[PDB]
Amino acid sequence: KQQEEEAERLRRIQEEMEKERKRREEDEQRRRKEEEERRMKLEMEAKRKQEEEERKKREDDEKRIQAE
Repeated sequence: KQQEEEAERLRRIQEEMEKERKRREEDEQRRRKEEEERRMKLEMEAKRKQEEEERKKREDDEKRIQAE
């Protein structure tokens, strides 16, 4: 048991923690990206829904053109 030996042990522990911290950061970034992608998909669906509503309105206007 020596102070120098302890320091070496302490150094290894610090390195392991850094790797874990990096992994967490990477995971967080992935989660953020995933959330962004999901939001984009939701927005895209909304746009389609809006487009569909407009199409129905346009169709209705045409029908009353001559009573088809």
